[PDB]
Amino acid sequence: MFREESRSVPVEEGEVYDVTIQDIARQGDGIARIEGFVIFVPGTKVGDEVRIKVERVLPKFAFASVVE
Repeated sequence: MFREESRSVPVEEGEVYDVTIQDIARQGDGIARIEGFVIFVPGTKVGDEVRIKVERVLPKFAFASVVE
């Protein structure tokens, strides 16, 4: 981009959100796509509504786990 990225992202490392697993990648990774940003929550189900702890975030995708 010609414009610098402000890095204004939805999620940061160490956060928790009440998300619904809308999609799943073939392996068991729940895809929480917030505005298009793909957060992987391994070990979930389609339609599963859980509090995910976003452990860490990468420039292309985020990792989170279910803390019930």
